[PDB]
Amino acid sequence: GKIQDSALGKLQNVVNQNAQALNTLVKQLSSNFGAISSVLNDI
Amino acid sequence: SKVGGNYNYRYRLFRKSNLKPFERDISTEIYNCYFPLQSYGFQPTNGVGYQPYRVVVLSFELLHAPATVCGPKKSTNLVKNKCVNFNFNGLTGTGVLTESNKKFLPFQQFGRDIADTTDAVRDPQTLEILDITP
Amino acid sequence: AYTNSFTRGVYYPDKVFRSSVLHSTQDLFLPFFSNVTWFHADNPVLPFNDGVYFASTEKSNIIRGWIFGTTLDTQSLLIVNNATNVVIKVCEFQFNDPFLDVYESGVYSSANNCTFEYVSQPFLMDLNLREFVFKNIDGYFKIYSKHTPINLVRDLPQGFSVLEPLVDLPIGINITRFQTLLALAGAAAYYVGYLQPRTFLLKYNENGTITDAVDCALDPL
Amino acid sequence: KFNGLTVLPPLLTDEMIAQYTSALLAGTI
Ligand SMILES: *[C@@H]1O[C@H](CO)[C@@H](O[C@@H]2O[C@H](CO)[C@@H](O)[C@H](O)[C@H]2NC(C)=O)[C@H](O)[C@H]1NC(C)=O
Ligand SMILES: *[C@@H]1O[C@H](CO)[C@@H](O[C@@H]2O[C@H](CO)[C@@H](O)[C@H](O)[C@H]2NC(C)=O)[C@H](O)[C@H]1NC(C)=O
Ligand SMILES: *[C@@H]1O[C@H](CO)[C@@H](O)[C@H](O)[C@H]1NC(C)=O
Ligand SMILES: *[C@@H]1O[C@H](CO)[C@@H](O)[C@H](O)[C@H]1NC(C)=O
Ligand SMILES: *[C@@H]1O[C@H](CO)[C@@H](O)[C@H](O)[C@H]1NC(C)=O
Ligand SMILES: *[C@@H]1O[C@H](CO)[C@@H](O)[C@H](O)[C@H]1NC(C)=O
Repeated sequence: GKIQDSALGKLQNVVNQNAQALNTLVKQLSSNFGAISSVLNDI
Repeated sequence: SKVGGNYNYRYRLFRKSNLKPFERDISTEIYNCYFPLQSYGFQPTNGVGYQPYRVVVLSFELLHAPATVCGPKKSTNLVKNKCVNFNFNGLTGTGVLTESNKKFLPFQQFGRDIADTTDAVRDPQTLEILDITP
Repeated sequence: AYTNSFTRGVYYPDKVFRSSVLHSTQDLFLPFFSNVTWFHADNPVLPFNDGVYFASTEKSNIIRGWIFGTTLDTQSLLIVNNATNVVIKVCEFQFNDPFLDVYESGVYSSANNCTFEYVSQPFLMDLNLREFVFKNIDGYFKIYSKHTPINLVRDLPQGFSVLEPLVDLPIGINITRFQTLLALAGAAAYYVGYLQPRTFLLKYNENGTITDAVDCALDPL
Repeated sequence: KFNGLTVLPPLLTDEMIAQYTSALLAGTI
C-alpha cells in the first residue's frame, strides 16, 4: 500500500532525452548554416 | 553627353561619414574650404572609359507581406486531397492540399511548422487556408 | 510623469501563423514593467527613437491622430481621422503652433510634391483603451493596434493584449521626432513608451493567438 | 514530424510485457 505513495526521474530522463534529441534535430532544419535560406525550396 | 546640355550630372566628392545602405544625402554645405560635389566631364567625349553609364538597380523586398510584383505566369485551377506540386506567390512546394479549419488571423498569409517548412498557405485568389500535408 | 504597471505592448511579430507553439523572436518590443510617460494634456512633441507604444482613453473620442518627421517640418507623416476613415500623407510642412485644435484638415498642411497617400476604414474610430504601436524601419512603417475595452478613467490598466497589424506604408522617412493631435478645459488620457530590440518568448495557443509572453532579459527567472 | 523522422513500434507490445511480467509473478509466488 505504500508503493502507491512512492525513482521515476531516472526513467523519465530516457523519455525526456529522446524527446529533446529529436526536437533539436528538427529545430536544426531552421538553421541557415550560412546559406541565404533555411528552406531548400527558397534556394 | 549630348550638346543640348545633358551633362549637368555630378557626384559627391567629400562626405563627413560613410553613407549607410540605401541612404541619401542632398546637402551642399562647405567641406581649406571646398564645395562637396564635383561634376563629371561628360562632354561629347570624356576621357576614354569615363563615358556616362546609366544605371538602375532593382531591389526585391521579399517581406512575405502580400506579394505585389509578380511574374507573368498565369494561375491554374486548384486541386484538393491529391498530392500535387505547387507554386503559391513564389512559394514552390509539394504536398497534399486540404481546405483547413485551423483558420489564420485575417492579416496572416503563411503558416510554419516546428521547422521553417510551411504547413499552410492562404490561396491568393480563392482566399481559403490550404493545409499542406507532406 | 511616469507609470510602470504594464505587461502590455506585445504584438504579432510575423505575418505567419503558428499554433500550439512556443516561439522565440527578437524584435522591437516594449520592455516589460518599464516606464511609460503619462500626460493627459497641449500637444507635446517627443522623440520617436526606435519606435513607440501609444495608448489613450477618453469620454467620447478626442484623439485625432499623430505627426512624425525626420525633423519638425523634411517629409513628415501625418495620420488623422474622419468619422469613418483614416487619411494619411507624407509631405513636409513648416511644423509653430502645430496642432489641429481650434486656433477636416488644417494646420498649414499645404502639400505640393509629396503626398504618397493612404486612406482606409480600420483605425481609431467610434467604438476604450486605444492601444497602438508604431515601428519605422528601412522602407517601412508597420502600425499595430487593439481597441481593448476597459473601465478605468486614466490610470494605465494592467493586463495582457496583443496588437494585430493595421497597415504598412513604405514612407521611406527616417523619423526622429513625434507628436500627437487632439481636438478641442478638456482632458483625455494618453501614454508613450519607447520600444527596444528585446528577445521575447511567445505562447501561441491552438488558435494561433499569442496568449503569453516572457521578456527574456527582464529578470533571472 | 514529417521531416524524415519516424518512430518504430517495439517488437513486444505492452500487453506482451504484461504477460511476461505476469508469468514471472505467477511463477515466483
Ligand atoms: C515640395 O513641397 C513642400 C511642401 O510640402 C515645399 O515646402 C516649402 O519650401 C519652401 C522653401 O523651398 C518654404 O519656404 C515653404 O515654407 C515650404 N512650405 C511648406 C508648406 O512647408 C517645397 O518647396 C516643395 N519643393 C519643390 C521642389 O516643389
Ligand atoms: C478558437 O477560439 C474560439 C474562441 O475561444 C473557439 O470557439 C469556441 O469553441 C467552443 C468549442 O467548439 C464552442 O463551444 C464555443 O461556442 C466557441 N466560441 C465561439 C465564440 O464561437 C475555437 O474552438 C478555437 N479554435 C480552435 C481550433 O481551438
Ligand atoms: C536621415 O535624416 C537626416 C537628417 O536627420 C537626413 O539628412 C537623411 O537624408 C535621412 N536619411 C534618409 C534615408 O532619408
Ligand atoms: C479575383 O479575386 C477573386 C477573389 O476575391 C476571385 O474570385 C476572382 O476569380 C479573381 N479574378 C479573376 C478574373 O479570376
Ligand atoms: C521609473 O520612474 C521612477 C521615477 O518616477 C524611477 O524611480 C524608476 O527607477 C523608473 N523605473 C522603474 C522600472 O520603475
Ligand atoms: C475626411 O477628411 C478630409 C480632410 O482631412 C475631407 O476632405 C473629407 O471630406 C473627409 N471625409 C468625410 C467622409 O467627411
